[PDB]
Amino acid sequence: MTAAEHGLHAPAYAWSHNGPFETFDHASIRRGYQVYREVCAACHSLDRVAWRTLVGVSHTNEEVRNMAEEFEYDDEPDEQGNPKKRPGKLSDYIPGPYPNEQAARAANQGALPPDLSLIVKARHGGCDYIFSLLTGYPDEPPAGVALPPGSNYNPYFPGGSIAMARVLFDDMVEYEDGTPATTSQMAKDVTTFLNWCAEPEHDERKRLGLKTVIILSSLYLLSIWVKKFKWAGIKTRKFVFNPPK
Amino acid sequence: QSFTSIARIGDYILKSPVLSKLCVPVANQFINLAGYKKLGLKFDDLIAEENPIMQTALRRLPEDESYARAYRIIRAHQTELTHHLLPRNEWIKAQEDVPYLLPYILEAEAAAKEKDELDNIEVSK
Amino acid sequence: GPPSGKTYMGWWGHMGGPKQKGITSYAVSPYAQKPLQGIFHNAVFNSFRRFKSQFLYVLIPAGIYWYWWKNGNEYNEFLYSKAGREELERVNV
Amino acid sequence: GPPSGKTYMGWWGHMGGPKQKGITSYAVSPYAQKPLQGIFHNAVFNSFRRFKSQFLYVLIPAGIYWYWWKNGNEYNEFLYSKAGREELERVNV
Amino acid sequence: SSLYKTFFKRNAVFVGTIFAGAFVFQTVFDTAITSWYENHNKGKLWKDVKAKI
Amino acid sequence: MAFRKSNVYLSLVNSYIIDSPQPSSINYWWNMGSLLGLCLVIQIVTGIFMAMHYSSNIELAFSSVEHIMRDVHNGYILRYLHANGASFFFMVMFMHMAKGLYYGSYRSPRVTLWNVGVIIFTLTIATAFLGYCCVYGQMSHWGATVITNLFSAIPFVGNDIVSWLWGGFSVSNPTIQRFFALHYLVPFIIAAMVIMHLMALHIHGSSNPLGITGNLDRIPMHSYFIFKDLVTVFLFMLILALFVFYSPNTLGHPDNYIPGNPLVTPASIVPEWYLLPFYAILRSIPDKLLGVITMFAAILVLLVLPFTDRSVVRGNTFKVLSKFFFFIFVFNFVLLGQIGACHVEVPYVLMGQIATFIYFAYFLIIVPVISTIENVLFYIGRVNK
Amino acid sequence: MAFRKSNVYLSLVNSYIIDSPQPSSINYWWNMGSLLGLCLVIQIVTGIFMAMHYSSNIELAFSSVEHIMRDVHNGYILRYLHANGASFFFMVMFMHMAKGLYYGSYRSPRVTLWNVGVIIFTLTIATAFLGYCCVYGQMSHWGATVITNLFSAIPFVGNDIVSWLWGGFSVSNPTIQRFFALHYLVPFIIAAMVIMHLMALHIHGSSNPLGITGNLDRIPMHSYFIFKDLVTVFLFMLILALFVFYSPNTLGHPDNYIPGNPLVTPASIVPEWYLLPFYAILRSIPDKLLGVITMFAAILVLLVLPFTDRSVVRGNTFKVLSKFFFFIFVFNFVLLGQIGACHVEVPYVLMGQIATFIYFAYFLIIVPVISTIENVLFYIGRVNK
Ligand code: HEC
Ligand code: HEC
Ligand code: HEC
Ligand code: HEC
Ligand code: HEC
Ligand SMILES: C/C=C(C)/C=C/C=C/C(OC)[C@@H](C)[C@H](OC)[C@@H](C)CCc1oc2c(O)c(OC)cc(OC)c2c(=O)c1C
Ligand SMILES: C/C=C(C)/C=C/C=C/C(OC)[C@@H](C)[C@H](OC)[C@@H](C)CCc1oc2c(O)c(OC)cc(OC)c2c(=O)c1C
Repeated sequence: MTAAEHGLHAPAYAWSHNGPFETFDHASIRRGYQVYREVCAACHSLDRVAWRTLVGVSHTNEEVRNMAEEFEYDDEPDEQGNPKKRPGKLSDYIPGPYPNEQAARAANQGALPPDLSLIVKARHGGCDYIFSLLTGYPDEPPAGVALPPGSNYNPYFPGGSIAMARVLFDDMVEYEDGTPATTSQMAKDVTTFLNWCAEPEHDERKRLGLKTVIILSSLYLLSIWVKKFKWAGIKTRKFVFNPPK
Repeated sequence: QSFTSIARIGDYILKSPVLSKLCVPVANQFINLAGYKKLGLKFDDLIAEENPIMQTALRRLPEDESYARAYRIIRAHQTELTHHLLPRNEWIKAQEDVPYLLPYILEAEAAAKEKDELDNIEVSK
Repeated sequence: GPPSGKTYMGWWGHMGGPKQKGITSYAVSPYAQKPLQGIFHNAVFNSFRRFKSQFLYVLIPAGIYWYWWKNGNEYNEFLYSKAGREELERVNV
Repeated sequence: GPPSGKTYMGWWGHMGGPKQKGITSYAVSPYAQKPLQGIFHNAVFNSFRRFKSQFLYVLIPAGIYWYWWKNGNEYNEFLYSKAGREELERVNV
Repeated sequence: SSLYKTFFKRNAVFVGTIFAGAFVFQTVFDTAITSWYENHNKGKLWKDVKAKI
Repeated sequence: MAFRKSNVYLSLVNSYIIDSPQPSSINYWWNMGSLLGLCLVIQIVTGIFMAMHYSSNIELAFSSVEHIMRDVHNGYILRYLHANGASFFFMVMFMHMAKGLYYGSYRSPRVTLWNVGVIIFTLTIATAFLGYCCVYGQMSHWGATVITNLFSAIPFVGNDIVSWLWGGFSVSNPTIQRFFALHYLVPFIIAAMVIMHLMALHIHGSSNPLGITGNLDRIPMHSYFIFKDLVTVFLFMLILALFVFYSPNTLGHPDNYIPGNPLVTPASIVPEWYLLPFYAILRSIPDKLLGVITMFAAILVLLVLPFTDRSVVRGNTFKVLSKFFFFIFVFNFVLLGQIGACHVEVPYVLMGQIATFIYFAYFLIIVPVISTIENVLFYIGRVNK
Repeated sequence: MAFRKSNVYLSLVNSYIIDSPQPSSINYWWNMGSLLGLCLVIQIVTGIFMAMHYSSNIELAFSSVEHIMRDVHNGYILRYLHANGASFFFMVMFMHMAKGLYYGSYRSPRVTLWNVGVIIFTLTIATAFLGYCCVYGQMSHWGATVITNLFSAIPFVGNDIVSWLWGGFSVSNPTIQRFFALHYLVPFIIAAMVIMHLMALHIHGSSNPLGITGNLDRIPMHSYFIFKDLVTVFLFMLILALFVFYSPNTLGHPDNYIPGNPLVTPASIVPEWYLLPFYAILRSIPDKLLGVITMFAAILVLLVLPFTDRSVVRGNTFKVLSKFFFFIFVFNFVLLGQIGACHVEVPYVLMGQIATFIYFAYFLIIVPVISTIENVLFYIGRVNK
């Protein structure tokens, strides 16, 4: 299959979290939320992530309650059955930008921006692909590449033609912690955030993994030594034959 | 497959000096490559015994060849379970690797063949 | 319970093997044995002697197939490249 | 297979009973018998006699019980009517 | 070893002694891992990012 | 007599796990069986516990699983353990089957044992497919579609059998809700099939690497294999632990993280790894009916072995040509799976077909020919008349 | 030797359903056994088929059941069969238990048989209650509530066990979804429990109405009891059909056709007819804890029977005082179940208490006291030393 169709293979960047002993960089996760809220959130939903899940991971109980209350959600109708709204609460899920699919495609040349809750896991490459796709938008398609109106070229996406334009540009976000919001510094962040969104069990999982592998390893070694001991009698056993008269 | 069959094909080869000079070497090498002699076993000890014919044979085997065979088999299992090979001098030397059970097998086979034939013999008036 | 069909295995005392006579076995208690050694010094050069015998029945086939795959995989990579696009059109449909 | 505990029932040929001798049974093929009559004339005045004996063992207990229920059941009915709103207020709390 | 003969005296470890020890382990072992793990990831954890705030 | 011996229940145990006469020489390959037993338990248990959070409904399906993934405490461990357990179930099963071919476990009096085993193999592949559908991700829906459609190949009633399975005009709510029920049911049938497998094993005992009678030297299953099975049990767990905690989705497919969509089959659609060699075979025949018949045949041809094996000795330990060709078979199986993974492109198609040939040829031509040749080789190599 | 005998699988079938030696005199009460086997199948088959349409989700639960009634072809036949099959299961189970209780089947070497049977009783009641919750009707919800709360009686950990089961602050979605999950699982355990009941039966064989040994005159199971069993099978189906087709809801409760509601327990709440006697025993004790201890005790007390029956002969066929007191127990049991359907009002409370006393007093006082007297009575009535 022609490489243009397979897509350019995403390179292996050094993620602070790649490693059996490594946790996510919650500092980066936090900045990630911001890059999402100011740039990505205008076209992408995060339907599977409930507000409360940020508490104790990237922000504080107050900070989340505050981000949540800025949105209205449907509440139980009043005395006479009149539908009324309500400010968001921790038990809620991050609201999407479009009320339905038809409306999402209307605002996107006919295309549909996938919900980014499991994007890192729904693609080969994961962090490396998401990150590479974000940063690798060449200012101009290679020679001979005729592009469909309203489309954009990006070598990493399969077929090279992608409906999403480029959105990350230097200094477009003002990082709270004073970090230079360069177009790549951001990509690194949102990606990390999107990774936690898809794999929240992360840190907790690798920790249990360490307990498990240690214990089972010991049980394995111990078991070999025990087996040999029990089998010793049979292993060393000797036979002598004397043909009966 | 029957030994009456194996012994048929085999002898024919063993008789015509053309096939003989060409196959016997391959066969000798095939056998030394098999590795059973290295476990103190004769080929006949390898014959799968879970059938009437073999069962018939083994019973008809003279007491001494039987006790001997018994030992050889046990020895094989002990060695195999220890993952070693018997000390080189205990290996069955090709001259000992005799088809001791075979005659009994063939006898039993043909005996069965007949019983089988006489059970379905047609009549012609 | 009624009687069932004869098998090729009994149970302790009547396993159904040949009458054994003459074979004598000796064994020792695991308690009275060297706290698990044998590994290294005596059975280290003994280990891996197996799969040094067998490794050919395994290697030759592996080689034959891994070679066949690789070779065939490169021809794929070529056909769909710029260079082979002329030959690709030949053998495709 | 290994042995099992001694039960109080074997199988055909060794059922585990006492040695029998002197008992001779005779029987006829169901084919040589009248196309299933019996009931009416022979086994019609023989039946129900097999619940004429037992009848008293079931009936009395059933009697004692149906009376007990029906009786106290009427008392409930009374208590929860005007006629017994006084008896009720008495025997309630 | 003479360390076994003082503690258990040539008798295998008892099933009750096993369970009892099993509990101790659970807590001890866990805290050890949790600590090594948190320390190794210092600066990345929420506890650490929460302080810089 | 001892209680374990006399008691009605305990005795069944004693004669299967405690006093069961084993051949002193059975190696670690004989440990595959207990491992498959463990997989069944793990699968069954992790499954029942997830069922407590799952929703058969086509709408709630994928989300309920994601609910198990996020809201259920230790949920992810249950899912990653079920999911990776299935893959390990197949790895160990193939190995158990391989041990069978190599050591000629299929012949001798153990035929019925083999035949029951094959049934189990068919039942498991079914069970796993049904389960894979419950996630209802892209790979789920399309796999559900393609596989139920295998039956449209049946001459007349064919399309009826299909819309009957679906319970509608296409794979929909009825199909998922029913496939969940079926997925719950079959495992118990498998357990059932496992006892029969054990019953047949129990009359003739297990075999050994030499391929000869073991009756001359046995050792009780207990205080030997109970401890030896334990070595491989722990290892089995360790390696699974590694995937479940440090590499949970390596054995899976990414598309199964995008909900199913009836109007779009991903260009990257690819079967689960353990189904590939079979998928590869069907793909090699350029006809609908034949592709499906040839595929089922690829599974059923396993039944033909106790007959094509012309050898007079059991197992490959002492056969040279056998060992070699046996290994030509194993790798050819791997190459076949490797093929199913690639696209339908020029160098690969012809390869798939040749490999398919080899596969079937091993059972119907190679084994019968080589076994005959080796039989004579054995005779003429020591006979002087 | 014949095949039905020599084959590993048919020999089992053979020694259980074909050659099995039966006592020539066993009456029709011995037909209840196979009836229960049939019941287990009817429940299991009907259930799995209905499961393909069921949704355990609390918001969808009740409606999916109606979807079965209204949209699924023969769905109503499936539902009415399952529901009524559930009641027949108990009518028969009770008879099966009674026959044994009468003929002293719980005695001699058959205790383990009886003890296994008691477990199956506890399990069946459990399975049944799990399934009743799945409709999520008013009775469902409140049955779900009360019963789980039975455990809040346990002193320290109480409430914890309860909220653990619920999986929430109260009976909600988590509860109904794990309850379906479990309602599917237990039946298969019951099935396993049955095979043990059978193994325990098979070593001593059935008893007989005379209560003496049947070793002197045996007749094979096949062509006698296979056909005798057929009579009751049909008779059984005939009556179940009368209910399923002409009176499907007579054995039920109307409140269950109203969707469950957490804020209103209907003033018409009443347990399923087969649970009433036990419900009654619990209501008869004005203490929360004692109420549940006594109720559970009423079930466990059946294990006591092989020790309190001091008689030197088995069964009630020849005991005047026992046959009498047996029926006193039977009717008492019915009265108990009647009090249960009644209100907690004046004559009924005291009645319930007197009967509860009788119930327990039967196994603990009457039987031992009575049987001792009969032993002596049997002796002096013919001894002239
Ligand atoms: C609306 C104008 C968008 C903004 C702002 C961002 N995205 Fe987007 N995205 C949009 C479209 C039209 C699509 C469809 C692509 C297609 O042709 O299928 C997408 C897609 C993505 C994807 C999926 C890529 C794939 O493999 O299909 C990703 C990972 C993605 N978008 C990421 C992303 C991020 C992190 C953004 C904020 C920096 C972002 N998008 C903004 C439209 C729009
Ligand atoms: C209810 C009992 C239950 C049993 C028993 C069970 N499963 Fe599952 N299985 C589930 C549930 C629930 C899911 C859906 C959630 C999930 O994906 O884990 C599932 C999903 C699966 C999947 C999808 C894998 C994934 O998670 O992507 C496979 C494959 C699978 N089962 C295999 C098996 C096999 C093989 C067995 C063993 C016979 C088995 N299951 C037994 C409940 C069960
Ligand atoms: C999944 C398989 C399945 C099995 C196995 C099963 N059931 Fe059910 N059962 C259901 C379903 C689905 C319902 C809900 C629909 C209904 O009410 O019939 C149900 C409902 C019930 C009900 C509620 C009665 C009513 O209102 O319909 C009872 C009682 C019941 N089951 C008893 C049993 C008993 C007793 C057994 C076993 C001996 C059993 N079930 C086995 C699936 C099953
Ligand atoms: C078609 C292949 C096949 C399948 C599939 C199969 N088995 Fe076996 N099994 C056999 C044969 C043949 C033997 C006898 C092997 C021998 O000892 O030579 C056997 C033996 C066993 C043994 C004894 C240990 C051993 O490995 O020899 C157990 C236990 C067992 N199988 C369990 C299972 C379980 C559990 C499953 C599946 C859930 C399974 N088997 C699936 C063919 C199969
Ligand atoms: C509380 C006890 C108890 C329960 C509940 C019970 N059984 Fe039994 N069962 C017995 C006893 C005791 C016998 C022996 C009676 C005899 O034959 O004298 C028996 C015998 C049988 C028989 C032989 C035929 C007969 O009726 O004598 C079968 C079959 C049987 N039971 C099946 C079952 C099944 C199936 C269930 C339920 C799913 C069940 N039993 C539940 C006590 C019980
Ligand atoms: C209620 C039960 C029902 C209706 C039927 C179930 C039984 C079917 C089987 O046998 C058990 C079946 C699993 C089969 O066996 C012949 C396997 C080898 C499957 C082979 C298989 O898999 C695929 C798969 O997984 C896919 O996913 C993305 C996609 C696929 O296309 C691209 C396939 C496919 O093209 C084939 C042949
Ligand atoms: C996953 C399994 C779990 C959590 C637990 C199940 C096990 C419990 C049982 O035994 C198996 C249980 C069924 C019990 O046994 C003592 C039965 C006799 C039932 C007794 C019972 O029923 C009621 C019922 O049905 C009702 O309907 C609306 C209402 C009820 O009052 C309002 C009752 C009730 O007051 C009692 C005591």
